[PDB]
Amino acid sequence: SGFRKMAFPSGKVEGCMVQVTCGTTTLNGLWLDDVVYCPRHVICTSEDMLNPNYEDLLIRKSNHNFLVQAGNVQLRVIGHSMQNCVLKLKVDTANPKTPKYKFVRIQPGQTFSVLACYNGSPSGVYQCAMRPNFTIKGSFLNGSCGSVGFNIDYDCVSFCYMHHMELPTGVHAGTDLEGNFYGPFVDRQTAQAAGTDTTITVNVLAWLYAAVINGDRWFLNRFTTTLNDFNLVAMKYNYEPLTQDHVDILGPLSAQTGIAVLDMCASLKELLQNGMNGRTILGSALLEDEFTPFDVVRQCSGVTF
Amino acid sequence: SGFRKMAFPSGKVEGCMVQVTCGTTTLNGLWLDDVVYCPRHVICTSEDMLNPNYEDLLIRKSNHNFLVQAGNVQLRVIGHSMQNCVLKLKVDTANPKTPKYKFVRIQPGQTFSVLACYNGSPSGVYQCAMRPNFTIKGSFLNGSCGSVGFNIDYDCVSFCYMHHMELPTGVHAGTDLEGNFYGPFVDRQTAQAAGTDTTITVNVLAWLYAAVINGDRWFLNRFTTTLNDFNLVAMKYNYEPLTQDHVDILGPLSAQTGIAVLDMCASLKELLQNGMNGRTILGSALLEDEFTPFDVVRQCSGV
Ligand SMILES: *[C@](O)(C(=O)NCc1ccccc1)[C@H](C[C@@H]1CCNC1=O)NC(=O)[C@@H]1[C@H]2CCC[C@H]2CN1C(=O)c1cc2c(OC)cccc2[nH]1
Ligand SMILES: *[C@](O)(C(=O)NCc1ccccc1)[C@H](C[C@@H]1CCNC1=O)NC(=O)[C@@H]1[C@H]2CCC[C@H]2CN1C(=O)c1cc2c(OC)cccc2[nH]1
Repeated sequence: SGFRKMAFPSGKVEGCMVQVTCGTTTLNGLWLDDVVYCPRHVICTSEDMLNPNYEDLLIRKSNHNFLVQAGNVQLRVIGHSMQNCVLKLKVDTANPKTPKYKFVRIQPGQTFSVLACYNGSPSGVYQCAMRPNFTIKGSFLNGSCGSVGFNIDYDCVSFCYMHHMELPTGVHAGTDLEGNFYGPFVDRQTAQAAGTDTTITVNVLAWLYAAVINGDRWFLNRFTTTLNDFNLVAMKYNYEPLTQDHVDILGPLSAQTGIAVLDMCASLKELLQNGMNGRTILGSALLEDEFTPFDVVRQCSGVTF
Repeated sequence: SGFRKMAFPSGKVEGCMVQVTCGTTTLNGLWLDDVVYCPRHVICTSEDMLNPNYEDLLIRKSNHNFLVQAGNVQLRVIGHSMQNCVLKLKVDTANPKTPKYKFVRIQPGQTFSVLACYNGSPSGVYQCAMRPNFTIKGSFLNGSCGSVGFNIDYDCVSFCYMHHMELPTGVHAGTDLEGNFYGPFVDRQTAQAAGTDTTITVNVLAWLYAAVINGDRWFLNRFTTTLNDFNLVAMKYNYEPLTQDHVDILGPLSAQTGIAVLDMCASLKELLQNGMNGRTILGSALLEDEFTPFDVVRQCSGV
């Protein structure tokens, strides 16, 4: 037993990290088969970042302007293209450590592991949730751009995040591996604010199921609710509305405990309306919102990769 | 900026994990060069575990009683020996993925990364502190024994922990890689209590510095304290004593923030005496003690 935020084992991703340099600017890239993926702002000087025209900046670059390195070992660039905010560099060597992989675009509330890297060298791994305002509460210093976020299922690495930016509030923003930002952000040196954040309801419900599984069930009430009435009251407390997909991903936890999803919603509603009244759940006075239903199952059951 | 509990990248350790079976027991082993290290209780029946005379049980085993599997490849055992609570199985194949490594025994309050494994396959990675009472607050299920804890410095893996047991309270206990338990625990099938846990004061102070570096100062005050007066209050709240060595180790964080160590001690004293009053620090409603000064420096230097 025990409940911990847990990262996926990072080895399959470590074997894909490289560095990409254009001029004096070095950041991280992801080497899969014979392509390296990295943030397109590698082509910019610090002064270019104030108001970059990427298309015009990239026309001035050739294959021979890109230095891609696996450690000290140079991989020759043989082609380049831009896809949204990511640069794809074709290299002359297929990565022998390429895992089975997919590129996925995640939803708010989904969690992933971040492999923080500097100069192509992995430094640490931690777990993040995509917030409803499309930021993550990460830990990233100068040099971290191009670090990736991912999930593992069986043998397949699903890459979902590439790091680009730190907002003035100290939270982080980036793209999927097709280079589309999560949220309304742009890769320009401007002050950019995220929307007001909300609490990830589906994950709170997962954590209440985790509590029940562990015999901590004082908060289970005798009511139910409709999904619509729940969503309307939830929004008053700065909680996200539930989607049908949220209801579906809570299905296994509902089956395990015998507590209907909408009955758990009614329990959560009472917690929001009345508070905890000096009580705790899983040892905490705060409702946790960065464990998904999958995070609860996979950690309670011990799935490997 | 930002501050997150962060593990070392686990790839160098993943390449060393194998499965070890003896009789009805399967657990994990650590394959370095031509030796597999695992918990000695792999040899025991359920009946043996009430009072296992390990030397007497092990002399009854042959090399062929140990089945070692690395992925879908069996590794033939060609010798075996026991060092305290660790069994060493010599195999006929060198692990090509053996990293540069050391075996170290960590001190209470220090942190390490755990690669939780089942059936020789990595499941997840997380950070733990060795508690003052020599337990860890892990996440370990049936089959996790033989999972290891480690730190990485440059290219060198320092292994410090091998997993053996879950106490009645839900905390965890294990050994170093020489097979010596951390704490007063024994590898027998009994309910075992730890000593009174205490809070790792130097780590709480480090985490308060992390909070300041990340733009939160609400808990600071205009006061100072002496080291001894701080220690009197710390001990009253079941916190470990702060030594001059701890004060010195906190020097870089003090210099970075301009907050003297004993001024941060006065802030911590006030937090202990008044509580947090419904407020949080770095998203936590409680004072966090599993980040070392090094862990903080690694994420906060240059912010
Ligand atoms: C990322 O570009 C990176 O790591 N680059 C390599 C590097 C190497 C040496 C020195 C600096 C950078 C970087 C990651 C940041 C840095 C600190 N923590 C991080 O997560 N991203 C940026 O610096 C990012 C660039 C890229 C896309 C937009 C551009 C601005 N930017 C910001 O993070 C940024 C700009 C502002 C701002 O502009 C006036 C106001 C407030 C906050 C802010 N953040
Ligand atoms: C570890 O041995 C293990 O994973 N073994 C393989 C395995 C495979 C299938 C099924 C069960 C085990 C195991 C790890 C535990 C299990 C749950 N979480 C963990 O961390 N350790 C033990 O079970 C451990 C063994 C080995 C050393 C001492 C012996 C007892 N023990 C305990 O954890 C233990 C015994 C008791 C107890 O005994 C009467 C009462 C209360 C608590 C307790 N814990």
